[PDB]
Amino acid sequence: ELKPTVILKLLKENIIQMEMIENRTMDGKPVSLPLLYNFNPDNGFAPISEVMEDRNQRIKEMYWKLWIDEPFNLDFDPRDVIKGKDFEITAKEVYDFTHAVGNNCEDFVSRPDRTMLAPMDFAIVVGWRAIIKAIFPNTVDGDLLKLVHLSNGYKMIPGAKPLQVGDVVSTTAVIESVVNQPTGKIVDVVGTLSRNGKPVMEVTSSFFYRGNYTDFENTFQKTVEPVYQMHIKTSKDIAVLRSKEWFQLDDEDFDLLNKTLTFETETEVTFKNANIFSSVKCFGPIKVELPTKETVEIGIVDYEAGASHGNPVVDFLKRNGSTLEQKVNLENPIPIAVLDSYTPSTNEPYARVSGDLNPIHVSRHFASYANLPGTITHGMFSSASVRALIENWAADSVSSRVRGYTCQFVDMVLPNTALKTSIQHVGMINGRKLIKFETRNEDDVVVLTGEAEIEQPVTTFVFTGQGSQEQGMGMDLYKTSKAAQDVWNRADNHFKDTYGFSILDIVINNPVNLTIHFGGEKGKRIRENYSAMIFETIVDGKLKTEKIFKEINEHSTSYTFRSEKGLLSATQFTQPALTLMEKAAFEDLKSKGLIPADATFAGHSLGEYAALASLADVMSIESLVEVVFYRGMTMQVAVPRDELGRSNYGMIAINPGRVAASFSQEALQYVVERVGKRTGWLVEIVNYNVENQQYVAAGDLRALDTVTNVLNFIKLQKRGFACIPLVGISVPFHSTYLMNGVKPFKSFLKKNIIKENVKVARLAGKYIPNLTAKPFQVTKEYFQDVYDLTGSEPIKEIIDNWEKYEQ
Amino acid sequence: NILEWLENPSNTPDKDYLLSIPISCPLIGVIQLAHYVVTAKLLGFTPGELRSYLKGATGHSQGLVTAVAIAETDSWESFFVSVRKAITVLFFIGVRCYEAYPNTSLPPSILEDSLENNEGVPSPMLSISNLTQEQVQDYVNKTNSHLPAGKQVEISLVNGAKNLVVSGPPQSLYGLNLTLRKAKAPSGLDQSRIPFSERKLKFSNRFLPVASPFHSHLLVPASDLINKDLVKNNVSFNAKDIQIPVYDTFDGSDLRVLSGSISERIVDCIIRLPVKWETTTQFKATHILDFGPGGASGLGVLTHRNKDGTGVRVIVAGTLDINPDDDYGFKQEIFDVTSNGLKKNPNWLEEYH
Amino acid sequence: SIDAISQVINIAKAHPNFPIALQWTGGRGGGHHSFEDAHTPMLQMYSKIRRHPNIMLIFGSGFGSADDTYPYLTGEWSTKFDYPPMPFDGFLFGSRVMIAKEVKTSPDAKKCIAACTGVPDDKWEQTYKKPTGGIVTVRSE
Amino acid sequence: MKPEVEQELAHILLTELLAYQFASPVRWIETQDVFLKDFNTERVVEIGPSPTLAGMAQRTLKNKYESYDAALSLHREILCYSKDAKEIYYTPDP
Ligand SMILES: Cc1cc2nc3c(=O)[nH]c(=O)nc-3n(C[C@H](O)[C@H](O)[C@H](O)COP(=O)(O)O)c2cc1C
Repeated sequence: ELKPTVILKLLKENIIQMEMIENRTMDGKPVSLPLLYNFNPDNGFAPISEVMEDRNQRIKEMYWKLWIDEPFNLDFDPRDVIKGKDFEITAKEVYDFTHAVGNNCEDFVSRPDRTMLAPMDFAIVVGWRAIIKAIFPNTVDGDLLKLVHLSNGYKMIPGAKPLQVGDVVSTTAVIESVVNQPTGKIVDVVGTLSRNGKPVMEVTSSFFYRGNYTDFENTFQKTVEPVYQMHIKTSKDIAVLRSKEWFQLDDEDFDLLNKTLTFETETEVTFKNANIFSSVKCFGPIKVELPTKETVEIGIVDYEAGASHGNPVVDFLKRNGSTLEQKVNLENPIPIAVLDSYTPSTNEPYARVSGDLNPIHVSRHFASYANLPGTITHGMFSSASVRALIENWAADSVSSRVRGYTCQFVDMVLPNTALKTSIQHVGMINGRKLIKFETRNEDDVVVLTGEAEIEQPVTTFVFTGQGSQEQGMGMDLYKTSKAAQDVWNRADNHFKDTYGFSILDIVINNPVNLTIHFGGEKGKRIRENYSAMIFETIVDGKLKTEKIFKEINEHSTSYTFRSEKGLLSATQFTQPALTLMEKAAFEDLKSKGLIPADATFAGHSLGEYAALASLADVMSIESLVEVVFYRGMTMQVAVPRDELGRSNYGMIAINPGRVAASFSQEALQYVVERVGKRTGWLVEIVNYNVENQQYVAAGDLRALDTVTNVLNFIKLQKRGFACIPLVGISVPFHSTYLMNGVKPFKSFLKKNIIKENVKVARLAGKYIPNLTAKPFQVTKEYFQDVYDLTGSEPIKEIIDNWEKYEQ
Repeated sequence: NILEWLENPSNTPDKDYLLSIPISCPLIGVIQLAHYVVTAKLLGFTPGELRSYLKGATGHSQGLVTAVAIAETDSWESFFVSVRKAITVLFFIGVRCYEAYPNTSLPPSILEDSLENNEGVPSPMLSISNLTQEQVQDYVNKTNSHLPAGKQVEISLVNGAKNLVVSGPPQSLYGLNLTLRKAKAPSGLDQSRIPFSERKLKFSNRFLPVASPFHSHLLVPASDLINKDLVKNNVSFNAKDIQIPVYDTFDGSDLRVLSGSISERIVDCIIRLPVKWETTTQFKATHILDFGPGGASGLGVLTHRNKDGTGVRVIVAGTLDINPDDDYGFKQEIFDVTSNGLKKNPNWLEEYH
Repeated sequence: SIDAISQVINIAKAHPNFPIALQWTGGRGGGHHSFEDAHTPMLQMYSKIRRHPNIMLIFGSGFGSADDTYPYLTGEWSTKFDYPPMPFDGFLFGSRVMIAKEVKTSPDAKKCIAACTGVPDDKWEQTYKKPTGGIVTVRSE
Repeated sequence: MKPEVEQELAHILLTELLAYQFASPVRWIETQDVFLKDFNTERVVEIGPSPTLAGMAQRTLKNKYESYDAALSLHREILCYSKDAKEIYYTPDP
């Protein structure tokens, strides 16, 4: 229909009023912006001038009527926090929004047996009122008709679920920074959407008031600096750091020497003019890296200054430290897709769903008055449309996979325009894919850019156990990767200093024999290390402290490790080497941002120990290789041996589906159980690997030899036929033979496993132990299962006294 | 604005929007009514006379509405009344069935996987040929055991002994397709030297050009809406008004003897119950006129293949063409005045008795 | 096989007036035999064959009496497969006459033949592996 | 329970599990079940010098989850660090 858009009259005898009317309001009542002009007949060349006093106030009053449903009041503090009204998400609203922005993800479409999610872009619908109320205050003065939306961003808070229909959301908004620039005034706003009292996501919106501003007393800025790292090498560095007045450590006697420090600071500044600051405040915590790679706060950065030309703290950290960057670029971008998209023919539906009733998108006269190329489409519509594209393609239409999305509006877009967006996988960040996109219009002009953070597909990391340890394992990564080098070098240094041998040497060269020489002071210290270690055991409920290396006494000048074809096969050297290979590989993966934060993990035999060090970081590298070497040596002395390091026991892999197509596991578990019972020796099943296809038995190498023969006789009626020998094993691992050690082993681990180095959040629901094939949980049911299978007294002390601990 | 689209092909919406059921249901009804009109007009007959020449009528899913509406016609004045009834029913079927289960984008990985294996674009209806109903039901059960209740699939169209169609969510049908291609031999496999009993069964599958799971549990919630709407729109079919047998698509029974509302039964058959085409077609007739869309790829050719060797002739009234095999007629055969207008298909039991 | 039947149809089409006797036999016949079922290829190709009036349809491979051929003469055989009746034009009997008085089979050979019991059609395929009904399958040169 | 008491209990549990693991059988069957069905997993990454557990998981999938994987449309990916570097690091060759 036809309605009055503009009226022109004489509001006075000398004042012309042009009342520009917007009809598409929230209430349906039209809103008028009165533009006032002076008519001066004396100046015949230009009799009409514009009345500037309060023009910005009139424009803001119009936009307040259009956008904010609260009483008009422009006198509130920008430094304060704006609180938004509670929002109830409904299926109708999600439907309307998704249809307006052209998002056809099934997660948002109502379906039976599935609650419907709301799209990430719905956060603007939720928090637009609070976000846009930030640019109104009279201290942040500007022409709203020249307001430009520079960029918008969404950021899911880690561990927060996506919005869903039925949620009640609360919005809070604060201005992060408002600074005057020569081309105008930038206002950066941060909104926080909270569900049930917990925050869900953060919205960052950057606005631009084009013009010339010099009211620097109203301006301020806040920047989260990149984290800076410093390796304190020499006493010179300590002295210089202690000279800086801002560098404050709580423990004045802390030893910075050979320590890695990280500084994470924030700078709050006010301005006196374009070039100079009127106040500078840099602050934050100082943290120190630990042997377990966990950083702990040791002090606070604290710099406060008045008039200044810069921040000295950031300059010092830039020049002396290095900046840690979370994002890690792939060596080559991986193209995902190039897609076609189109702008709607009317901007009204998006305005109505989003509440963004800016006239420039719908009203021709307002857009002409603003000198725009037309009724430009909302930038936020374009952002939502491109995010729908990215979600469909980059995230394979799995909505929850998209955790972050930021866009920059580099140019305006008119309705009925063909857009072409190109999507690329460029890097990783904290286990999430980094997607860049760039949208061009028909003229081939970039109109929109941004990035996205897509979570990886659900992942499980699985760590291999003892097996065929090959010469040179992990050495290519050792040559190329810096994290691998760190792991291997720390371990090799510890081994050289403590036991006079290099594990790297054993991996690289695999010597048949290795002699340790106890000459000199260092030799004597190494000999003492060898002498100390023991193999405690429980006999009939009594400790029996043996000594490993009975040949080594205070008159020994050397000791020789022996083998047949190479010591890399020996247990004490194979276990630490495999642990290091796996830890190094995982550290390299972590250093490239490839480890999902929710990745569950497990390890097969030895792998379990390595997996905990890699994902849980329960012990430092030096402790890890130390305990594995102690355990490996214990195994050598658990079984009687001979020269070249051999044993009477052994292990074989069994394929029950090879003796007969109808030989169930419970049948094999029956035969082996009886064979040992019907023969009085030790033999059992140690590894259930593949259903009815892979079982490993451990025991006497003679007894195992009968087991294969018997099954070979079973397979004759209704290597080996069904029993291949697992090379590299020389002890009955996972057998009741080793039950005595479990007591000393527990004491040795309870010693070495530091109480404070175990983070439940790193284990709960992620770690699946081999003892109980159930994800780790600190619950009575878990401890009950542990006690059930393998009775342990401390466990049931936890059980029987649970009420005491739970409270 | 169908008139605008017909006038200017350049400004006709794209194929996918046309194919959406709220469009294609009434449009296909209109196509069928228009073909019925041309036949009558050319034969210098009124709709009532042409219907009186028919021993009976029936339809394949959506076509049942057109069948009953045609059975309603009496003269050129009441023909528009019947047409309004039919297209009203179809329009509301399309609208409510699209509202109940609207189509949503499929992950592009699945699209790529389906294309790379000589398979079509997934849709809510899968056509499986050269397999018994028991085998297809076996595969359907296997697939459905792993799926929740709301995503289960089912057989919708029992077109023939070896011709079946499964309706359900495109994702579930894709999973079923994965199972099927894990159990299908390559077409270019030679088994002439292998014993027949041990031969690996060969078959084919493809996705139909449709955009809704007809005859499926998913559209069940729309039945009450459709029934409640038709009573308001003043659409109803009376058994007295129908004057030729119209066969129900579930049991092939005559709709005129139905005790309840014929419109309710028609909508139930379209959206919920499966089509047992062989059961519906058990009538005895010499000639069958196919007005439905598809031409040589329509329901007439399927019915001809089902009924081969029983002395039944199929004429596809919708298209003009020449059949080299000459086993079924085209539009011309309906109007030919020579003997060429009367062609009898072979009845083996009688010819080679 | 099916392709052979198509070739026969093409021959008959090239000479529409010349009579062609399509002697169809399954893999269950005596002597040299194939791997084909006796019924499925006919159920597939009967219509195509009857498109051509000059083809005469003979059925063989497994017949020895009027009782077991009459269903094929009347076409009632194909109804068990849920098909319309498909009558045939004639039958051939190879094995059935090998113990006829005028054949040159040796008397002990005739007794050996008669002593074979044979097997029903659903089990004829069990000659590729072991004797069944006194008959087995072996490979030629 | 309090975070400190929770950490104490977790430490006790972890020490007990590690202590008893080497003297009790390794239930890789239940673990493969857990992380292939109870969590599902589109990528299983084996950290080791050879594809042992990768082969184990591939066999388990082939023998216990063909129909379930097909029905639920999972594009599972079994990768071993030793042989599958490109897919682990997203470095496909040009
Ligand atoms: C002993 C014997 C010899 C045969 N020799 C030939 C032959 O030389 N050429 C040929 O085309 N078919 C030959 N056949 C196949 C027959 O012509 C006929 O197809 C077959 O015997 C019919 O199957 P039936 O034995 O079950 O009755 C022979 C069959 C038998 C039993």
